[PDB]
Amino acid sequence: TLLNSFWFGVGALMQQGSELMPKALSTRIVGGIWWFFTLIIISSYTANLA
Amino acid sequence: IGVTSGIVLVLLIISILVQVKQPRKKVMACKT
Ligand SMILES: CCCCCCCC/C=C/CCCCCCCC(=O)O[C@@H](COC(=O)CCCCCCCCCCCCCCC)COP(=O)([O-])OCC[N+](C)(C)C
Ligand SMILES: CCCCCCCC/C=C\CCCCCCCC(=O)O[C@@H](COC(=O)CCCCCCCCCCCCCCC)COP(=O)([O-])OCC[N+](C)(C)C
Repeated sequence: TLLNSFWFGVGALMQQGSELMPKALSTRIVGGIWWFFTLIIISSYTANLA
Repeated sequence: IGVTSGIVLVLLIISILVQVKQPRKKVMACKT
């Protein structure tokens, strides 16, 4: 749904994650590149915050 | 900020249109 899609993007941003696991290959590339996006954002945040 | 705040806005008008007009349950394979 649109709740299920929005708190995937919020869930993978605050490193906790939601249930909502993509199953098609077309949505494991959107989900798989939002995980690499929010891995670099958090790692650059917590390195500059030092 | 002038374009990409409108790209998100166009994606949000479509996402309401898919949510309201199309439900999630009965028989809707390949639908939109
Ligand atoms: C601070 C928080 C902000 C985040 C909010 C973001 C996402 C929030 C929105 C999430 C969308 C909700 C999806 C509902 C789940 C689908 C289930 C369904 O089909 O029944 C739904 C029917 O009603 C609808 O069709 C839903 C339409 C909601 C308006 C569209 C989003 C508005 C975006 C504007 C804001 C977005 C801007 C975001 C800005 C950041 C639910 O109805 P029901 O009462 O459960 O009863 C079932 C009725 N039935 C039997 C006929 C089915
Ligand atoms: C460690 C934690 C994260 C681990 C991730 C490791 C992954 C590997 C990551 C990188 C491997 C590639 C090597 C790059 C290093 C050399 C530099 C380089 O050439 O960069 C080049 C670009 O290259 C890129 O931008 C690579 C980005 C790939 C992202 C992969 C996401 C995986 C998601 C999976 C989703 C699938 C889901 C599957 C579903 C079934 C160009 O850069 P440059 O020219 O050198 O300098 C800039 C100069 N310039 C601005 C003019 C261009």
